[PDB]
Amino acid sequence: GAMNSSNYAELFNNDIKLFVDDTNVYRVTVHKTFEGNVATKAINGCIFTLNPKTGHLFLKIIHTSVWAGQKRLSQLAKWKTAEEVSALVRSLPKEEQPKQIIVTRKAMLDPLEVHMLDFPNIAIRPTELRLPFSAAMSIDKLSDVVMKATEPQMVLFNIYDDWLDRISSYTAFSRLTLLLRALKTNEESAKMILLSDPTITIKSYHLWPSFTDEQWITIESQMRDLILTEYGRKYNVNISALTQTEIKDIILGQSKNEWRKSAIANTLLYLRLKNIYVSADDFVEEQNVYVLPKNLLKKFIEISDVKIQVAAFIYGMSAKDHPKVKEIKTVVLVPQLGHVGSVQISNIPDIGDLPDTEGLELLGWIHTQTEELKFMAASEVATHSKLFADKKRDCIDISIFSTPGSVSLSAYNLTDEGYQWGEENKDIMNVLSEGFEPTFSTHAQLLLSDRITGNFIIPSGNVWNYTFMGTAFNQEGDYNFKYGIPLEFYNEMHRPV
Repeated sequence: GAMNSSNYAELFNNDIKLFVDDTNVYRVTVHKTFEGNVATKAINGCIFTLNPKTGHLFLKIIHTSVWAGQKRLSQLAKWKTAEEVSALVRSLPKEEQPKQIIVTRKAMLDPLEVHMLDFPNIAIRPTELRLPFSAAMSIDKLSDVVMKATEPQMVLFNIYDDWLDRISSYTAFSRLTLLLRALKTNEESAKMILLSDPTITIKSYHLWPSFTDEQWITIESQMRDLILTEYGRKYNVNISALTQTEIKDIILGQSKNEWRKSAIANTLLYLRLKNIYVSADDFVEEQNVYVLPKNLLKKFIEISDVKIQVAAFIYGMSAKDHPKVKEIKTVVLVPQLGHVGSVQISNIPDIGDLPDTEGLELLGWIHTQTEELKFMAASEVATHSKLFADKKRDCIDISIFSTPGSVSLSAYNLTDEGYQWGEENKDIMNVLSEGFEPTFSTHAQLLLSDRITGNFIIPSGNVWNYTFMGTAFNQEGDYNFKYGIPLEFYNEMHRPV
């Protein structure tokens, strides 16, 4: 079973996998020796070994000393790669050793297999993707250490920089392959994109410029721009006639202790409440005004996670002479399978059987996130459309962004463009947002208030976080509910036995 954009999803599950690229192993330069005579001398190379989940790059620098008088070097390069890749795997603890080792080029299959025979439960996979890992030398920081290299040496790198603090692995790898593919297409223009307004620089310990979550999107857009542009020259067919999958395919080449650590991290989320910022755009008196109880914010934060998104539904009502003042009365925590940058949410809850629900109107949904945007993220838009396209479109999106020291609330409505675009993308996941617009959503007037106080509705089963219980999570489920205090993200009732 080869790998293509079909099983592209599996790359990021909890099974260690390594990519191997050997395009950059055997390299030479047309260099003039003393006399002035021209001839190709061999220069340092490297093995592009990449764990796509954690972003760990095991770049093995291949010094030119190894090509010492060897015959037929290009043939040997494939066996010296297999040798070193094998050597690597064997040095990792049995827990860190991968399930699959995906090679970028067919010619690298056999050599690796031969050296990995005593490792049968470690598969050696080919790829029907012609990934842009060949352009790993574009990265000056890498290209440098390889040339700088004076002797054979194993150099470690993180290729996602610090992205994984904000976005998922899935989305991280996307951004990566997009960058590398751009460089592979037109290196100068690709770099020009990354290296304009020098106000945004690249840190020492980083390979990439320090863009904001908002800046990153424009960058990626400019990358797709640059890539599709020059695919509409090699085949010069009209680019604006591609279906999403085609665009996606063009870019690809078609410890119980770890648990208790992030749990502790969440016990500190409540501290971020001592500095609260509420997104204030310009508002018209024709707009509704949503007042959010501060206790409902305080608690929602406390039960949320530092990375993984936590979402819930919001209910409320109005008062005499002003239906435009929407009071949030209840937050409904529902069975959900959260991720990083997205959240799988179950259907709108059946709270009719509960008391005091009489008269409550569904205001929309509230959720947390790791990114920092002035607009609904592609994921949000997608989730919002699946939720309220048919039901109730005047629903709002209360987006909570949290970071050490402060929280940041924002309310959004979704234009008919957004709802419509959210349908034709039931589930896309990021860095391929061809059709996405920041103006898909507009600001909704939100106010926090310790002048009113709301309550919670929880699943009658008490559990709501199925992130670690994915198998026992029915999204179409017909769940029953009840009032009660919601539990923490890493509550011992949320962990797999």
